[PDB]
Amino acid sequence: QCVNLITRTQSYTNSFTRGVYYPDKVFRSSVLHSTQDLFLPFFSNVTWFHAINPALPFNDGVYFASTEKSNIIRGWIFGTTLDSKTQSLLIVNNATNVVIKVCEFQFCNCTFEYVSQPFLMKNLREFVFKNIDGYFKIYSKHTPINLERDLPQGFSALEPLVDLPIGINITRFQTLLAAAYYVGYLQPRTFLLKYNENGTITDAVDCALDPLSETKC
Amino acid sequence: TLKSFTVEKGIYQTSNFRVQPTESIVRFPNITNLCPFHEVFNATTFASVYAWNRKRISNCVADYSVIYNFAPFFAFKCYGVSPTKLNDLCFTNVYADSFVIRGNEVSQIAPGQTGNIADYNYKLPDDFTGCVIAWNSNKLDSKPSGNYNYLYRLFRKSKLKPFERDISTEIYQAGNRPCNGVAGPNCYSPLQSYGFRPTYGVGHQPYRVVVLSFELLHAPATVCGPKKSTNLVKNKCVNFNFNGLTGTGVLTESNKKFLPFQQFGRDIADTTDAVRDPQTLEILDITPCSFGGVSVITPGTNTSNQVAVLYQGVNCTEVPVTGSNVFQTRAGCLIGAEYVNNSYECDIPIGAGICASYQTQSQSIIAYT
Amino acid sequence: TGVLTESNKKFLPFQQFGRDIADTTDAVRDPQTLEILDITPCSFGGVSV
Amino acid sequence: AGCLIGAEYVNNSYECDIPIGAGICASYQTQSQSIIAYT
Amino acid sequence: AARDLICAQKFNGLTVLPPLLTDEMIAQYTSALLAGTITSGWTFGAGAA
Amino acid sequence: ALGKLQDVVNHNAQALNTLVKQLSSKFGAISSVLNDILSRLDKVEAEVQIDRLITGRLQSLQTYVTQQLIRAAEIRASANLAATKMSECVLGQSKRVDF
Amino acid sequence: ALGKLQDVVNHNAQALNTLVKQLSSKFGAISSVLNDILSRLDKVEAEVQIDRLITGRLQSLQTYVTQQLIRAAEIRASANLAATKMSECVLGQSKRVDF
Amino acid sequence: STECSNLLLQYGSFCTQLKRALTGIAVEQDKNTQEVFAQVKQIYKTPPIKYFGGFNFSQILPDPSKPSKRSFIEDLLFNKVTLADAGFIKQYGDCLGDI
Amino acid sequence: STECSNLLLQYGSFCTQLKRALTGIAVEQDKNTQEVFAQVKQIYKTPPIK
Ligand SMILES: *[C@@H]1O[C@H](CO)[C@@H](O[C@@H]2O[C@H](CO)[C@@H](O)[C@H](O)[C@H]2NC(C)=O)[C@H](O)[C@H]1NC(C)=O
Ligand SMILES: *[C@@H]1O[C@H](CO)[C@@H](O)[C@H](O)[C@H]1NC(C)=O
Ligand SMILES: *[C@@H]1O[C@H](CO)[C@@H](O)[C@H](O)[C@H]1NC(C)=O
Ligand SMILES: *[C@@H]1O[C@H](CO)[C@@H](O)[C@H](O)[C@H]1NC(C)=O
Ligand SMILES: *[C@@H]1O[C@H](CO)[C@@H](O)[C@H](O)[C@H]1NC(C)=O
Ligand SMILES: *[C@@H]1O[C@H](CO)[C@@H](O)[C@H](O)[C@H]1NC(C)=O
Ligand SMILES: *[C@@H]1O[C@H](CO)[C@@H](O)[C@H](O)[C@H]1NC(C)=O
Repeated sequence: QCVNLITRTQSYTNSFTRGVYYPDKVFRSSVLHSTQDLFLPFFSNVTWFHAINPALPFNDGVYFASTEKSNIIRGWIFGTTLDSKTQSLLIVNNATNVVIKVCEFQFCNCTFEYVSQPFLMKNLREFVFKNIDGYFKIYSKHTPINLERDLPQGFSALEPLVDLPIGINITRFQTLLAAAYYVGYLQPRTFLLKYNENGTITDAVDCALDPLSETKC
Repeated sequence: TLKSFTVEKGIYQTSNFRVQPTESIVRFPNITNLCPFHEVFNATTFASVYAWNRKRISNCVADYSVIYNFAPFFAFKCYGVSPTKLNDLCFTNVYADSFVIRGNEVSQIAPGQTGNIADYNYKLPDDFTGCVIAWNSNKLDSKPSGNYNYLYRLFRKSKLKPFERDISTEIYQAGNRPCNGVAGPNCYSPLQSYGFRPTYGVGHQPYRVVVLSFELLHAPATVCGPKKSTNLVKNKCVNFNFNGLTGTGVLTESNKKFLPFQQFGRDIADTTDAVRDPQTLEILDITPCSFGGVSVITPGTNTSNQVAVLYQGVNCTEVPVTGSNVFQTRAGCLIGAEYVNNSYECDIPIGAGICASYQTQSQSIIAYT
Repeated sequence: TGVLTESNKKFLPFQQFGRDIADTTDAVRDPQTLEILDITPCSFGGVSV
Repeated sequence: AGCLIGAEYVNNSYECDIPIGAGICASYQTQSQSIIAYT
Repeated sequence: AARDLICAQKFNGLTVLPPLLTDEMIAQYTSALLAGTITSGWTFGAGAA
Repeated sequence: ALGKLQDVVNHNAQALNTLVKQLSSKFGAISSVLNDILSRLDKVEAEVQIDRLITGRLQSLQTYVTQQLIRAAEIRASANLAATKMSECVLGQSKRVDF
Repeated sequence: ALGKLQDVVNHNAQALNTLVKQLSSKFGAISSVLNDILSRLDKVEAEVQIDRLITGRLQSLQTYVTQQLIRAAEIRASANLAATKMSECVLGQSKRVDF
Repeated sequence: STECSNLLLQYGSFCTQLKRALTGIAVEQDKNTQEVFAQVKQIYKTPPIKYFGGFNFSQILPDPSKPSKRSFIEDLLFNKVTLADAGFIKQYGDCLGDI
Repeated sequence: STECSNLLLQYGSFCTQLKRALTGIAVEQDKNTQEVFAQVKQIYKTPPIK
């Protein structure tokens, strides 16, 4: 079991208009569409964690980001209390499958199991975890990052991979394991999304950032 | 249209014309399994309301007309749908939740409802689309000494979100004195047993409840009923039925770049523009069948009964069928009036510099600039 | 929702409420102590950019 | 017309560019690029 | 004590915008027109006074 | 003598007074107060009354805006006539009879 | 310089775009798609939702026709002014000041 | 939808009077254009000599080279106003293109 | 009221076009006053001898 957690070094950085996902599974082209959902606000304060780990809150959805080329980051742990008492997700990647389990694993009754296709393979890995109405949605996107430090300037819409009908309570989360990652929290926001002629979200406007964007909305 | 028996000289806007569909096309996913509704409604014991089961039903053909033979219930209480139409339309995933409550608490199993069961045991969403089934079980879930195997929750620090479960039995703290695992004067057990005896009234008798929850259409469809499919035709005005999406129009191959998680496409006025076929993964446009407006150009009824017809906005190559004269206009196209090279003053205005009149040529309706 | 202010309105002893032209409550009486309170809406306005 | 935040008043008089209210207009000027309000 | 209907108008979403030209500016326009037609005639309307 | 400008004031005053007074109507619902409807009924039974109040208040607002548009057209015609009289009677001498 | 005719074009475009975009509204019904309502429900409930959609679309189309009537009256007044200016400025010589 | 039409038939003659209002507006627009521009009884034309005492008039007289006999200023005013095609030449035929 | 706002969102764009109509009227009033009174280009003043 041991401890071997190597403290936790915190820092703060800027989101830089990042963390936008497709709100539904409907094709739309050459149209501006207004959506009210749980979005990461533009130019928000996201927290950078380093490890060369106490419990982090799950505040109405989590934006996760990692710029790790060395490929040490491998998984996530969700739930409320990490024991054999309360229900808790156990997303572990074995480089071939994603095992998802609800009861316990002792962190060295049961209702749900799942298995999947590999998520992963100078790259940026973005994730959105959301818990609404007994569901659990994961959005993801890979990006060929350049200019290594901090989050890039631009847009990259997050396509969904998996929607998981878990149906339990989430308040806290941990991460499996040099290792550095960005954590931001989603807020209920109204966005104005721009679709190009190919159906790809290219630009967005956050209606509650400044008076100019409220005028645009 | 004028509601009169005499018609004066001029042009009048009559009813529109449509092209009728030829055949009907049904497209359903290639699924042959049968949904196990029998093992949900026929079990020896059901769970309590604080520990309700949740069975996932997917990748099968569902027949909802066999539910009536399986359990003796009066009605089939649906929100958002109807019990008759469940065999035609179809979903992505079905969820079955079975539990046992009292007779007074059946009205609490409803969207937008509060109470004891709705706040502490089982909460339904406000946008619930699904069917609740409840039937009396005083002969199976009751004992003359009192059935004590069914429990329910009275105390909780907060309310419950829709579709959540509470299993843990911790001692409730009603005051400032801590409990620490001791049920004292201010501490009580959160779970209390139902009292089910056959001598009780019908409002206190046990009731078995099965709730079916439907996910309408966001995923590829896996639970679709026994409706057979038909071969796919294109470039023709037909009725279509794609996984319960009905309509009338013309289907053709498309250059739309659908992302692999997208199964629909919408327009500005919230209508379906493109669709993916559920059997072969191809994208089809949906274009409404050819139409337009029909105008009638006439002199007075006291003058003549001759008539010309203008199909406005319609090329006469698209016109199916009415005189022997066909003229092309920028305002539509004209049938029944011939074109002359002379120019007169405008008698009956058609448009784009084109007017029409009725004169001797013996007498006929002519069109001119 | 509003701001409660101590009032000088001469409520009769049989009267418990005071209402406006647009069918809204302007004054209320406290149920515990015999006091009349004006209810005004909170500060609002329009924003032009 | 109310409270104006973000534009600084000048003791000059030009033609109206953006109307605001009771004799007050606003404009965008060079003499650093800035937004001003005037009569 | 005498309730104003303008307050009930304002509290229910109905506001009144002020005009762009004040009464002093309208009076200055009127004075300029009247001084021009007194001291020049119709010549100030067709060009220079 | 100045009856027209007083009528211009009075029409807008009585239009705003009627728009305020239209909030007292129930429009077939159980109450004209929205908080009483939300406090008395649950969500499903109160959404019908809230929709009835919404339709009634929306129709009253449509009526006010249409009447304001018609009166604005009339005032625009009168202002065009006043501008023509400023250009012709004041800035020149008019041979038009009774203009 | 040509902002008046551009506004004439833009208003006629914007009213039609508003009329098309208004068809996506639910007006209190379960859906804005008519075939979805007919597929989901039986006859009486679908008739209720159809009646809600019919009333909403009828009100929207009546609003469009009323605004078109007021704009047509304004355009007719402008056309009468243009015809008067064609008769007096072009076909003759005007003594009216600022005409 | 046949059911929607059958429930729409019970609302009376709203459609007929809306159609009548739109037809009246459409006829009134052509009446406005006719009463503005068609004020001359005969189509006059300029002699091929182009001397008018030193005045030019080259920019307002039509150019015979173009298929539409518009002047230079008329071509400028037509190019500047971004007027939509408004679906004149077979808008359904344009909508049939797989684009 | 939040519930009334959520139910009012289902009625489309009535409240926006009412605002557009009233904004057009409010601009037209200022245009009327400027067209009537602001006809002169310079502010003439009378000499002191009356
Ligand atoms: C009348 O106006 C036309 C167009 O402005 C003049 O034609 C131009 O003349 C200049 C030299 O005088 C040429 O360089 C141009 O090519 C001519 N055409 C155009 C389209 O500009 C014409 O000369 C004028 N008439 C007189 C008598 O000067
Ligand atoms: C985020 O919050 C911390 C808290 O002190 C602050 O120091 C930091 O500057 C913030 N980041 C910003 C504003 O980008
Ligand atoms: C479930 O999560 C909510 C978060 O809002 C919390 O208030 C509640 O106490 C949690 N319940 C349990 C049993 O963990
Ligand atoms: C859309 O896709 C085509 C072909 O893939 C490409 O040529 C075009 O540039 C794309 N448009 C964008 C990215 O806006
Ligand atoms: C069902 O039919 C479609 C169309 O022929 C075919 O592509 C698909 O493979 C079939 N599915 C199975 C399981 O045979
Ligand atoms: C359930 O199944 C058993 C055998 O599988 C059968 O005898 C019985 O009639 C069924 N129904 C009920 C209500 O028990
Ligand atoms: C009408 O149809 C013909 C033949 O298909 C086509 O060539 C033409 O472009 C169409 N339109 C017009 C305005 O003639």
